[PDB]
Amino acid sequence: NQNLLVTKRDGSTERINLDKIHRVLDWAAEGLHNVSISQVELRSHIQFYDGIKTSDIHETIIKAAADLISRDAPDYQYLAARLAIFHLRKKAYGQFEPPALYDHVVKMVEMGKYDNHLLEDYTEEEFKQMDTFIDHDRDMTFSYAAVKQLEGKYLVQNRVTGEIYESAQFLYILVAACLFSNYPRETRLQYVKRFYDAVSTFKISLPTPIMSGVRTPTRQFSSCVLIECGDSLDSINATSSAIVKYVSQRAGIGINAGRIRALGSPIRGGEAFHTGCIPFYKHFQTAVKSCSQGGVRGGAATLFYPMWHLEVESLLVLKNNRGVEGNRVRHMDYGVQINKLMYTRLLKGEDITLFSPSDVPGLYDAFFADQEEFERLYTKYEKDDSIRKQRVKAVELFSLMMQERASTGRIYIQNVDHCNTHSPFDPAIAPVRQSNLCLEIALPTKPLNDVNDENGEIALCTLSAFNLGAINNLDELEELAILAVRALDALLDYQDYPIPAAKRGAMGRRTLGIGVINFAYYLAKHGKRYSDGSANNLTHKTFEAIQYYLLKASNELAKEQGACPWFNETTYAKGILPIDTYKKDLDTIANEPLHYDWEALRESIKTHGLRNSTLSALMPSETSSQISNATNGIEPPRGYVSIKASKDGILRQVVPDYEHLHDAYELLWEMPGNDGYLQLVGIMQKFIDQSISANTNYDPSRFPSGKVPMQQLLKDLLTAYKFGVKTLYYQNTRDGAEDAQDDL
Amino acid sequence: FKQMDTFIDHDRDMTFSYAAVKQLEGKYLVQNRVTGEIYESAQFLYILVAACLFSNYPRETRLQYVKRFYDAVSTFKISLPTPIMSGVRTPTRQFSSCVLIECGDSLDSINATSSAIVKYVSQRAGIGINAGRIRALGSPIRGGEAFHTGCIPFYKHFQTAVKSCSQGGVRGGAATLFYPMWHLEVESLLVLKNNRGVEGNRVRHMDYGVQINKLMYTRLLKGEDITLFSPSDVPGLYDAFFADQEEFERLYTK
Amino acid sequence: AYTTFSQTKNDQLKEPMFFGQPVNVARYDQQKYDIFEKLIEKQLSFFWRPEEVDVSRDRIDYQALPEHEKHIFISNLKYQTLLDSIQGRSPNVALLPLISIPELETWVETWAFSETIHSRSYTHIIRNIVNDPSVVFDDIVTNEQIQKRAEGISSYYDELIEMTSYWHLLGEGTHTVNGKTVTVSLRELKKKLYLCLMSVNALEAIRFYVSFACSFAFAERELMEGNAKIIRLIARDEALHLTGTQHMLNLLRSGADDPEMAEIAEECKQECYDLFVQAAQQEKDWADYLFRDGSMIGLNKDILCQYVEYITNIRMQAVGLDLPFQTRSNPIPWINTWLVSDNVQVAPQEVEVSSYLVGQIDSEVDTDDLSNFQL
Amino acid sequence: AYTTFSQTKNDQLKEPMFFGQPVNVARYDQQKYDIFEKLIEKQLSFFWRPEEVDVSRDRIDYQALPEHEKHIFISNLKYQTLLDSIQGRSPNVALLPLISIPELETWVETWAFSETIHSRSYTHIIRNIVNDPSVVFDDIVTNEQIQKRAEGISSYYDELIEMTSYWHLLGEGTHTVNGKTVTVSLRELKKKLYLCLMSVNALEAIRFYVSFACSFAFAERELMEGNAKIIRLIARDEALHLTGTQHMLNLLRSGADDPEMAEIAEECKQECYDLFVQAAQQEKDWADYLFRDGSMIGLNKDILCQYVEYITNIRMQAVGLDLPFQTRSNPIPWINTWLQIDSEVDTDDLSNF
Ligand SMILES: Nc1ncnc2c1ncn2[C@@H]1O[C@H](COP(=O)(O)OP(=O)(O)OP(=O)(O)O)[C@@H](O)[C@H]1O
Ligand SMILES: Nc1ncnc2c1ncn2[C@@H]1O[C@H](COP(=O)(O)OP(=O)(O)OP(=O)(O)O)[C@@H](O)[C@H]1O
Ligand SMILES: Nc1ncnc2c1ncn2[C@H]1C[C@H](O)[C@@H](COP(=O)(O)OP(=O)(O)OP(=O)(O)O)O1
Ligand SMILES: Nc1ncnc2c1ncn2[C@H]1C[C@H](O)[C@@H](COP(=O)(O)OP(=O)(O)OP(=O)(O)O)O1
Ligand SMILES: *N[C@@]1(O)C[C@H](n2ccc(N)nc2=O)O[C@@H]1COP(=O)(O)OP(=O)(O)O
Ligand SMILES: [Mg+2]
Ligand SMILES: [Mg+2]
Repeated sequence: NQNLLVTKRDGSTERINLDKIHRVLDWAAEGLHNVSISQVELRSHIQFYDGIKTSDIHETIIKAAADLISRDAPDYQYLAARLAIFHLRKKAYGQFEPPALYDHVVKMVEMGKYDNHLLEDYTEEEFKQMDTFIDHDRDMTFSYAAVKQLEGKYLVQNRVTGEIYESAQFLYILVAACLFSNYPRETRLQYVKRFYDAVSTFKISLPTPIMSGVRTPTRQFSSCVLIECGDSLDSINATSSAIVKYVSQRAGIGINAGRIRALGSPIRGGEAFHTGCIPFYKHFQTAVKSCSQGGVRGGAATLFYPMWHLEVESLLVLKNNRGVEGNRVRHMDYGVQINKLMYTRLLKGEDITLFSPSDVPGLYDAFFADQEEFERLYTKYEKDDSIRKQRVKAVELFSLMMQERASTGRIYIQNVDHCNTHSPFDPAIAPVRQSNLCLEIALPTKPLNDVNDENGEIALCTLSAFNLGAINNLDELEELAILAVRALDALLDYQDYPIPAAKRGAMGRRTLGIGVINFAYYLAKHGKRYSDGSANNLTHKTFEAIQYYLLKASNELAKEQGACPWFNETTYAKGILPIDTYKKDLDTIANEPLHYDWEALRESIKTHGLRNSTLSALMPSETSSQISNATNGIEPPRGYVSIKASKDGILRQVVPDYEHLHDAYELLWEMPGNDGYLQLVGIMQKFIDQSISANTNYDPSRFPSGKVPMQQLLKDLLTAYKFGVKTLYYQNTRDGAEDAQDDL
Repeated sequence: FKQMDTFIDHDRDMTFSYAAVKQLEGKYLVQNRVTGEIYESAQFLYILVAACLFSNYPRETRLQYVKRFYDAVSTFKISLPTPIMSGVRTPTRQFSSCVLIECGDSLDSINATSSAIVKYVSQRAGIGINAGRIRALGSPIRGGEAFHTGCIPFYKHFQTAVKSCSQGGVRGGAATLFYPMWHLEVESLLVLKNNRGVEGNRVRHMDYGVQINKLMYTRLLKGEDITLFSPSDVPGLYDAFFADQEEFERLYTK
Repeated sequence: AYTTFSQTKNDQLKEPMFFGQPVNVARYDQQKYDIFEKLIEKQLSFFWRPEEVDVSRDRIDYQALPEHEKHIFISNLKYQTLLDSIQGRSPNVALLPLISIPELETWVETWAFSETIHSRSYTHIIRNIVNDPSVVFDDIVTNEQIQKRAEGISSYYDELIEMTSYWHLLGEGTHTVNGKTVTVSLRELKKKLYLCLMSVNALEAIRFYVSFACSFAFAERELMEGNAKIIRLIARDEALHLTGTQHMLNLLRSGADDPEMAEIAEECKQECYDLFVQAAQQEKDWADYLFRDGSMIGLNKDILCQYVEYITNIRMQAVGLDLPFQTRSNPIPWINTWLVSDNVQVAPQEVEVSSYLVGQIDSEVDTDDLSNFQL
Repeated sequence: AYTTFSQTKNDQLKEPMFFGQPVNVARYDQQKYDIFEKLIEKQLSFFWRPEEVDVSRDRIDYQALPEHEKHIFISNLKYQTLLDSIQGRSPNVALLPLISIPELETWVETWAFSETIHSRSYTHIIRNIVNDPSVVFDDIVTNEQIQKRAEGISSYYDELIEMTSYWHLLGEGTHTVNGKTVTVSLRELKKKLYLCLMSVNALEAIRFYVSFACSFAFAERELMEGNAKIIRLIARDEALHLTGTQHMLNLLRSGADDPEMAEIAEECKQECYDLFVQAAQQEKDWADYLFRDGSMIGLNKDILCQYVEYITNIRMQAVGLDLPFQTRSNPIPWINTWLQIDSEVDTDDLSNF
């Protein structure tokens, strides 16, 4: 007691009463095992002083519960979650029981928190029926990290006053009702109910823009934006304007800036001389960092350039912490584009020639379109003595690139030849010249000469994911995919486009990216691991099912609602399927036959088409997987109790089903090396329309000298190329920093 | 042209000074920028500037105007900037200088201002930006939908726009940014140029102009307190700060 | 007399760590103790700079803090700045003219350079979060509590330097300086050296970690995460520094370098102890000074004092000393997420990654093995 | 008495470079001389490790060299190893207890650390090009042709350290130790510090560049390419250190930092010049010793001596000394491809307007 006095929420002052705190803790402790209320009370009561706010008491007990999440008592992950739920409800309605759905919607629309159309497209009776669909008890199924992400990132809230307005079930039901708003009134509510049941039960995972903006009056939910910059001042200005406009609206940016001419290149025949790409890269970085991503998180972007660029040695070191402000741009990521020719030059120990893209006519276009023309042009231009060029050793360039990728962990690779031969799009008509921020999206783009120019094309991709840890059979992917596709397709007709070029791209291609989450949990549940190669056939079958059902859903949607407007520009229009253009080396590591009738699907696609140009893309799901308490994407978890750090919290996440599956998990730093993971990634890429956010992980204590060998890095890069891996994401390193402070 | 030839007096070439002749060779007379050889004399430059300026004139009085302007310029009575002397009579039409650009409290306005800055620095033109209307850090966006991160990130964007065409990152880009003294972020904006701060909170390659009026001066004289507001939170105060002083005083007091 | 280069060809695998022949040739192909070689390699791989962490949100989060929390953060930063300014210069003056093996000499110089980087990072954080850092840096040498929490290290350093100069200038024995009797004993010099090393261990292993916990508590509340990343990078090197000092002390206690040092340390099972108890009490006083205007969620006076006792016990067990506090558990287990980076998965597109090594690649490439590779 | 932490809150913007109050807190937001801050930033922006350079072909190239070229290479490596083994520790011991501004202290610490990195790189090269690195490291000390330079270089450091210790122990004046009179003078210690700084400038300005030329001449022959890659970074850091010590000497000579050091510099106009010409002669004799039983394709005694004279002329002009050799262009141009307001306000403004 200590005669302590608390400050109530209404401003009044009351006496301390530990029984109320114990009652709240017992409410949060229902149905949990190996959880002691006494420990939470012990760690919370010591922090109570005179005049402590009750809100701070709630935060204290939540933090004390969250600090107890461990392998011995994982159930605390729920107790720290329900408590955090208890606080959100009180912060949203002043009580535990949420109001009726219709009254909440009307009140939110009055103050402008929700889009007005919700009150126009739905009547009161339909709102009551959707309220009948709602089950708020599902809020007790969240994990602590899930609730923290909901509170800090997704729930509609005032970013200035910190006031929250809604719970998670209202979020889910309103996303479902807002995506299917335009559907026929006969089947609209059945689709709303099915989508709500899919998302609330963690069968389909939605990305941050959708989870945080679909009910909101700001209508932009494309997670990935791809902008191509041309070698022009107008193009640079348009790219900067598009970056500023789209980062502010919940979107990451992938800028292809490999067309900008090198330093010293003549301008207008010699009137001016180029000052280099570094100042324009700084302009892009400041454009990205000027705004936030819809008031949710800081903006991020990735720059792409070919390896044979004349300034590649300067661009490679742009990220490391060993420069000055005049030669470093450390707050943007970079992607190096490489084809077969550079790898062959590395293998044969010959030299790589770097040209300015402006000085080699046709080389840049042939870099991505077709490689015979690129080889011919490259060989021709290497022997031309009138073209400005610089020769470097291929081993030296690759060593510099791998050194920077190891030291910064954020120098990504894109195999441009693989991104075009094994692509849904036709390289001659619509080549792929870049990727997104996280190197999983591969869509055609066209440079813009003005922010309102109609000849340009900005690629937009809206994402979703299948929870592989929630499907008991692959056939369950039949229905879910439909929902997913339908929802995403409806989103395309619901969104607003600040840049007309982005609207052109989105309406012409209608590209969607549907990935997977909980893949490590799926493998552990099936008793397989990444390293030994036992998962090759299972991965083959799973991703064959995923791609087949996504294609079937898009084909049905096209035959019901019309085909994609630019479907003729895709290889699907000519009967070419992903099971046709995959790399043949994949046959040496996977023997699993196809189980679904792809010939009937091919004939159906030829007859009617696909509503969407692309359907599959493996995103990292860094934030969206935390909502369902899932392993992010296809990445093994770092620990049984891992730590997810962000501006919205440091959170302890337990792997799903830790009690009965801890022995079946394979943690990232328990992997012999990268061969098995890269083989799995290649098997996935056989079926996925777009790339995969594939990580390479190295622990230097696994090598005799204590240092990762450059030979191993180059061998892993070549192995990834050999199996058809389009792109490489983060390189993670085990620094070995350990100052453990456990009990004595 | 023969009339201009008999109007020309080449003896005036002997009125220049050594620094004058060096500057004339460096930036005034047309020349090859590779071989480094010049093609014209000063008198030809002056007479051709006069002829090109008065080209679209009635032919009754065009020749006398050209003669009078040539006499005025060659005698060093009327001086005109270096871009005029380097561009007029030449095929170019970019007679740069300084440009005044106002930036509104909108993302579209910020993008337009940055694009204009990029388009004008590439012509080696000085920039005067009025970014004082950007709302202060912490101001609500769309009624609390987003948290404003302040003017400093946009000032950094403007600075990179100014230095986009600068050799070595930061070399010939010049800009001056203006904001009112009563801005809520004025304390954090006044120190934008000293080295006591980190790169994240410093914009050192752009000059700044503080805008003051009578009320600030009289509050300084009386030793009172100056109140700082976000320009977006005070309806009409920013407009009255320039237009009507009595209205500004009334709004400030209210 | 001390000499930078000694013209006697000694064998450096048989020389003591201290008080031997001064090092002449810096070799790294062979070490008497490989632990210092590993420490140097890890410190070099741990290279970083404060400029690599975006700290824009740190200003906004700091200006929104109540006065009491700002006082706590700025006081911890000021103390850390002053102490690492001391630690930058002190090993090079106190220890360098005494070290007789190249590995220890290189480790001391690398450790001093790391402390200069740490002081620069503390100054960087202060410059970022404060609109006028002159008012903060000037209240460092005159702060009463900061002085009370800092003299018990510079004093030992000064005593060590004083009699090291006496030993190098006069030699062992009794001498007359200005008519006063000055006795230079190598036993006393060894005793002062052990005491100074035990003081540096206490500093880097307890006081800096208390300050680290104070700085990390703010990040635990979703506030000032970039400063937290900087402090975590600092603590990564602090672990290496404390490990190096611990090994330096343990090699002087087992007698593996000098049989006399073992008995000299045995004559210090109360002094060394008393010093650690005094450091713990000084930290208790610092904790009382921090939470005077108020406390913070997750960290107050009682919690920080409990952590002081726990970490004192933990770091005294590691140098062969008795435990002066009740053997308990860690009162703030979340600190373990800031010092162990094995299971930490940060969102790289939102926050910086602190698990990068610089130049940890073997760099050997054999084109013959790569030539036999089918793409 | 030297104190690591001086309790007096002095104003570090007006303190002298040396012999003032010992530094207590490090300041990065303000510097009396910004040049040292720029040098620290450049050194941190040039951080490199020897393990980032592939030196696999260096062993094969060294094994195929003739005996006399192998001798030249190994002698150059030994000289560089000894020089940087000295320069690792020497600035941290001789200069640290004398500096009274934080920026100079931080620069000295960073410079010593970079020299340790250089020593590690030399060890890396020696271990990667020679079967056993002992026959080189234990030969460094006993080599007659290197120990004379070792003594001549370490003597200035040792005398400076000894005088600094007497100054910190006894203070200025005449004292009696063991029946002998010791005169501790601040003028004498200032002279010793100036002479030591000039010796350091000569070491990092002249002695290292000759060895750089020998190492780079192999590179121009497409031999020992990894060694050349390492030596390039070492030369960059050397240039940085030379700029730092040149600025130190110039600011001590100008008299704008200490009105007494100007006289000491004026009276060193003969001793400093003698030290520099002695260093130049020592490098010429080292070049003589290098090419005795043969010579190299692109380097010999003559052209290397011309390079020594050129480099010492250029580096002696920079510190205000009379040129000791005839003016001559660089004989080896290829090496150029390898290298104050009072804040007070009254109430009289009320009656202004
Ligand atoms: N008198 C009290 N003594 C101790 N703890 C209390 C007391 N009242 C509330 N609490 C605790 O404060 C936390 C937060 O309570 P809550 O969010 O309901 O705010 P409040 O001050 O109780 O205002 P109200 O309930 O009227 O809206 C609860 O966990 C609750 O147990
Ligand atoms: N039935 C419930 N189940 C779970 N949590 C609840 C329930 N009722 C309230 N809570 C949560 O417990 C906290 C406090 O609840 P409540 O306001 O009813 O009691 P109190 O504030 O602690 O004491 P008082 O009745 O004096 O206000 C709030 O965060 C609230 O959302
Ligand atoms: N003044 C400048 N300084 C440095 N770079 C410039 C300058 N002007 C333009 N650039 C850059 C912008 C583009 O990336 C690139 C091409 O110039 P651009 O914008 O296309 O004008 P332009 O069309 O008149 O010249 P060009 O015909 O050679 O393309 O050079
Ligand atoms: N996402 C963002 N992050 C940070 N600042 C932003 C963001 N979006 C806009 N801003 C800045 C730019 C302007 O200075 C200011 C207002 O922006 P504005 O583009 O006009 O949006 P808006 O009209 O939709 O909302 P409001 O009516 O509040 O301005 O806020
Ligand atoms: N299109 C993208 O690849 C980039 C973008 N993005 C992700 C994370 C952060 N911090 N900023 C961004 O702009 O979203 C997708 C990447 O997909 P996910 O990361 O898996 O989505 P989510 O976890 O944020 O929900
Ligand atoms: Mg053009
Ligand atoms: Mg607006």
